[PDB]
This record gives sequence, structure tokens and C-alpha cells, in this order.
Amino acid sequence: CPLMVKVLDAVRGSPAINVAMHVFRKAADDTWEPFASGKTSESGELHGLTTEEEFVEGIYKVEIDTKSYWKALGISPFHEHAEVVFTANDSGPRRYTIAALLSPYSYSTTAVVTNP
Amino acid sequence: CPLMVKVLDAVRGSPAINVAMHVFRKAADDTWEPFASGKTSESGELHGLTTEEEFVEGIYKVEIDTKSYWKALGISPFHEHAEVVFTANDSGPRRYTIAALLSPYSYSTTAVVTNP
Amino acid sequence: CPLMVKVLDAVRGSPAINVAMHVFRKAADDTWEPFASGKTSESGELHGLTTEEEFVEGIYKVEIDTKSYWKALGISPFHEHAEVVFTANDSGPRRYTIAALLSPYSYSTTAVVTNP
Amino acid sequence: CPLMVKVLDAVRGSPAINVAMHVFRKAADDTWEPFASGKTSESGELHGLTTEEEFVEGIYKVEIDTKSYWKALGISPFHEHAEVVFTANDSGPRRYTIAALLSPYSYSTTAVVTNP
Ligand SMILES: Nc1c([N+](=O)[O-])ccc(Oc2ccccc2)c1Cl
Ligand SMILES: Nc1c([N+](=O)[O-])ccc(Oc2ccccc2)c1Cl
Ligand code: NA
Ligand code: NA
Repeated sequence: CPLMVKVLDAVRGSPAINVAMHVFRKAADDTWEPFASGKTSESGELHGLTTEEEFVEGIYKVEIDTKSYWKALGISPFHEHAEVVFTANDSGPRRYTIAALLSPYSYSTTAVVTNP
Repeated sequence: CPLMVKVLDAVRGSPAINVAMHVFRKAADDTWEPFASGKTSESGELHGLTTEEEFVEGIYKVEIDTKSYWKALGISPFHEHAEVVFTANDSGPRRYTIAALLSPYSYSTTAVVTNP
Repeated sequence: CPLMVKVLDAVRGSPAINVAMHVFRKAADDTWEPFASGKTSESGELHGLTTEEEFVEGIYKVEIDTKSYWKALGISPFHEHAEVVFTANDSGPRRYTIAALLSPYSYSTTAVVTNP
Repeated sequence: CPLMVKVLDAVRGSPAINVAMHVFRKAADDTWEPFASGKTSESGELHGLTTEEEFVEGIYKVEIDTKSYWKALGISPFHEHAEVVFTANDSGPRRYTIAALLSPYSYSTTAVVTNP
């Protein structure tokens, strides 16, 4: 599991389920190329985004559709989405967990990076 | 103003107004003695808790009554309070801003420490 | 697993390993009775603190020794410890995950509460 | 002052000083157009980015150059930048404070939205 995303809900004290996100990789012309995507499970986790061989050096952007999540709960949010932009695999493969904790007007994000 | 506390509401995107808090200082017998108390203003800030002369070296605890805050908004929150425990003025007088960002099931707290 | 604590390190991007903590339960005289304790594993997690039958209604305090964690890394921290105080099991058993994300001058904490 | 950004350093317990950031606004063709830029002061705050007349309805992005900040302190951070994307002034003019709390592998961001 080279890249996993975990999302939590700070209002309900629960995993954030069915949160959609796309992953992009920065292209040579500075545009964002589609790379992976999915929705969080009932555990708030999204596994299986990529494989070790496909996940090479680059700048990656995880764009998490937090706005649709809050609107489904009938809550008006601040952000259009939560974006996480980072260089990955510059020193060869690593395993990355991107975590996000969501509130309607705030989010926090952290990374856990491990050498396989 | 050597000690200031600022509290923000991550659900509503606003200062957390009229939040009560109590400050304690550890006594020689290791019990918590009352030190100061107050409530946040319309800006979410509590100023004037202490003075340079009174705010001596010690271990201090700020106990923020987050539970009453959420209950008054019709939210049943997770925590009884948000607690911040720290040694102050160990290397001479400093000015401390304690900030807290509140959600029903989560809080974040940070400190800004400056040398006058 | 009625009560689990997970701790992450925001400076190193890693689980916070070997973080010691004690759990207390508030007694009828408002004192804090010892309840459980342990240290986080290499995954940053502490499992096995209690059992469903022992973990009944009460106000619980998880006192996480963040200061010793940072001092072992040669980093001077702000807080004496990170405290998480919450009522548990007031509506019968639940499963609780307490998570904390640590920085030298800040911490964030959230809860995931699930009905078994 | 309809838009202000405040940045704090969770490692040092200080304002994050001399942090560069760029603000963009989504154009009719869905591209990001430059809107304003600046750097935080000794208080960690960036004031004067825009005016009430210029700060019309739209989708805005604040891109905070956290990577250069950490690198100058000798830290190799995780994120390329901290990004905040939001719709502004949808229901008439508001005043926005965007706050960010920075660690090498994590950031938290919140908004305070007030009606003048
Ligand atoms: N994370 C955080 C916390 N915190 O205690 O973690 C407190 C406040 C906060 O926003 C502000 C608000 C005012 C000044 C600086 C930062 C954030 Cl963004
Ligand atoms: N904010 C935060 C907190 N927290 O106690 O606030 C704890 C953990 C965390 O990342 C994770 C990491 C793994 C699983 C769930 C969340 C974040 Cl992002
Ligand atoms: Na001293
Ligand atoms: Na409108």
C-alpha cells in the first residue's frame, strides 16, 4: 500500500465515510495529470490508489471533496476542498499515509511516511 | 499582559465567545491552586488574567469549559474540557498566548511564547 | 478493544513510539483514581487498556507524557503532558479511539466513538 | 481589511515570520488568475492583501509557501505548500481571517468569517 488516505470527522467523532478524492501528479508543463482516485470506505480509509512500480518521483496533489461531504450532512462548509500537495518518492519508494481531520470551517492534515 | 487565551470555533468559523476558563498553578504540595479565571470576549480572547509580578515561575493549567460551550449550541460534545498544562517563566519572564481551536469531538491547542 | 489510543508525530511524520500514558477515572470525591496505563507500540498505538466489563460510565482522563517524548528527541517542548478528559459509557458500552497529533508547542486530539 | 492571513509555527511556538503566500481567484475560464501576494510580518500576519471593492464574489485560493519556510530552518518538510480554497462573498461582503498552524509534516487551517 504505497499511498493510503484516511479521513476523520471532528463533528460526529467518526470516520468520514464516502469522501471522494482525486490524486494528480504534476506534469512537465506544470499542469496536473490525473493519477488515481476513489472514495473512503466505512472505516474512513482509501486503499489501493496505486502500486509501488507506478508511484514514482513527482509532486502529487490529493484533492479531497470535503464540500460535498458536509453538504450531504446538511452543513454549510468553508472550503471548496482540502488539498494536500507533496513530493513523493524522491529518495526512492516510500509508503505514505495522508490523514485529514475535517470540521466545517477547518481541516488538519498530517503524513506518516515509512521506508518499506 | 503575560498570559492571553484565544479560542476559535471550527464548526461556525467564528471566535468562541463567552467560553469560561479557569487557570490553576501547582502548589508546593503538588495540588492545583486557583490562579485566575475569566471568559472570552466577542473576539474569542481573554485578556488581563494576570500581571508580570503575579505570574511567577511554575506549572500552570488552563482548563477551558468547552463542554458548556457546545451544549449551549445544542451539541453534545466529547470532552469535558480542553486542558493546557505547561511550565512558565522557567528562564525568566515570557509572554504566553494559548490558542485553542474547538470542534465537538476534537480540539487543537498551540502556544506562542515571546520574550519581552 | 473498548479503549485505544493512537499517537502521531508531526515533526518526523511517523507514529509516536514509546509514548507513556496513564488513564484515570474520576472518583466520587472528585479525585482521579488509577484506571489503566501503557506505552505506544511501534505503530504509535496502545491497545488492551481495559475490557468491556471493566469500562463503565465515568469521567476518564488520558494523561499522555508528551514532555518525555520530546526530551528523548532532544527537543524542548511546551506542554507538561497532553490530557484528554471525557465522559465514557454514559449510554452503555461504546468503543473509543483517542488520537493525538504531537508537535513541540502544539497538540491536536480527536475521538472516534463507535457503537459495538 | 476583508482578507487577512495569520500563520503560526508549532515547532518553535512563535509566529511564522516572512512566510510568502500567493492568492489566486478562479477566472471565468476556470483557470487560476493572480489576485494578490505578500509575506507575513513579525506577528505572523499578512494584512492589506485586498480592498472591499476588489474582493468580489468568487473562488479564491491562498497558497502558503511552507516549504521555503521549513527549508530555511534546516527542516525538510513534507508539503510543497499549504493550500486554502474557498468561495468568498457569496451572500454579500464578509471579512475573512485564514489561519494556519504549521509543522514539518502537518498543517491545520481554519477560517474566521465575520459580517461587517
Ligand atoms: N490550529 C489552530 C489553533 N490551534 O490551537 O491549533 C489555534 C488557532 C488557530 O487559528 C489561529 C487563530 C488566531 C491566531 C493564530 C491562529 C489555528 Cl489554525
Ligand atoms: N488531526 C489529527 C489527529 N488529531 O488528534 O487531531 C490525530 C490523527 C491524525 O491523523 C490520523 C492518522 C491516522 C488515523 C487517523 C488520523 C490527525 Cl490529521
Ligand atoms: Na530557571
Ligand atoms: Na449570492
